[PDB]
Amino acid sequence: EVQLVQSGAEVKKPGESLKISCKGSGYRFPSSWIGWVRQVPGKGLEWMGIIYPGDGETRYRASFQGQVTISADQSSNTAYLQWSSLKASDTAMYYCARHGRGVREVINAFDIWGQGTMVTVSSASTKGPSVFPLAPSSKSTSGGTAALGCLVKDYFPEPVTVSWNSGALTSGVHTFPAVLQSSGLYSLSSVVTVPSSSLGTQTYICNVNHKPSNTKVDKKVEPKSC
Amino acid sequence: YELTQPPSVSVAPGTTATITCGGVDIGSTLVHWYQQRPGQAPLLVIYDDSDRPSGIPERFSGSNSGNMATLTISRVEAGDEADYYCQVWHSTSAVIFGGGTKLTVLSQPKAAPSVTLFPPSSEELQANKATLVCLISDFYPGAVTVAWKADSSPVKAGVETTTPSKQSNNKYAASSYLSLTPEQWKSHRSYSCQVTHEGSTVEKTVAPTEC
Amino acid sequence: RDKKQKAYALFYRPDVV
Repeated sequence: EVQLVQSGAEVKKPGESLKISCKGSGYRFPSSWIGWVRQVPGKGLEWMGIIYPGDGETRYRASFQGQVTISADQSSNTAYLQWSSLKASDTAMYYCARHGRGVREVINAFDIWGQGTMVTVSSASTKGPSVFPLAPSSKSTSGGTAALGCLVKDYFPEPVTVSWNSGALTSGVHTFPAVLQSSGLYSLSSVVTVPSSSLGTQTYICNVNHKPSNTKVDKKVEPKSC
Repeated sequence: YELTQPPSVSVAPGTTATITCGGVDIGSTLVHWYQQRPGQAPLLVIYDDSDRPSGIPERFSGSNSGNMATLTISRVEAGDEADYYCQVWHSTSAVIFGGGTKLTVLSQPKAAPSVTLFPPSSEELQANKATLVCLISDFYPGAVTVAWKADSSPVKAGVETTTPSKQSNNKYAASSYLSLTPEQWKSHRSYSCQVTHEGSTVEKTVAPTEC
Repeated sequence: RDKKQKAYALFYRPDVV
């Protein structure tokens, strides 16, 4: 069976070096190109370079010249992608893929792909979240429904858990996935849609728990005095 | 050299899905198409314009001509919904992928998004950071484009947008955060979140109300 | 003119080890 097997996930810090590998199996390794493709989580595929191991011929996208090095070793059927000085912007998934050598007897496209190697480059250390109340406003109310929530900002690492009223309130509750800010810290929000008439009677509290940092916060969300 | 794909395309089951890839004289070279599902490596579905790998079903086909290539899925099935990328070999040192297209096979009627924009709270202002929170709920298909405006001027710095996620009622939700300095929040006049979905847009604005 | 071979020419390599 034709197959490309890549190396395990990598968690590095900025300024460090890295070398991930892709091993071919089930075919004659020297007689096919192997290309490397970058994909930032949630974004499109970006091609970086390609190498023919038979004679070692290597091509790079002009942007990446001097940023990475692609290599290959025939005795071990392995292609390699290496960074000398990693930077935060290098955080992404990386795929290796086999490409034909320009002949009709083979598929002249990325017909085989490795499972990918995730590379996470962050100088972030464990930090607890900050919980801010997203209070429901008079403009928010529409058809008797108001939206209110909590902002869990600047925490690391994942995950954080959020509940409302110690788990009593489930309906209308949606907790969004986390976003990675430029600071390397994570942020997310939890939202609840509730009858606007209940803002006077019912009290709403979000319970945020970040276990990695041993952080427990209970924040009350209430209407503003305007 | 760029390849232009539509961010999202939606079609009904059993009908024909078409995804278009635009490039300068792209008809002169060969175009390949890859299918990618969440959490999985791409899969070559069409190569050399119209060829099918052995395992691919006959429903997939391709075309290429002039300044336009096309991927066509006949009698589209629910299982076919995924991200799709076109790809070519333009120059010797440049292999170019398209921006990608999210294909949805309609399982429910289309729903326009509802938007809620939260300004910074007094607490966050005090901590010398500020975050405008744009929350998007109840839309299908699960694809939206967020654009932040400072007094009608597009701004892209300090923007972090979530990947759409589904809800209990099987509609999609998402969030977009615009991080600003209190200096900017007070010195500027108003900020706005503009959500685009299936060609329509919903805009909501906030200001530093003196209250 | 042969479009396929014209395309392959950009990335042709011989069967070498």
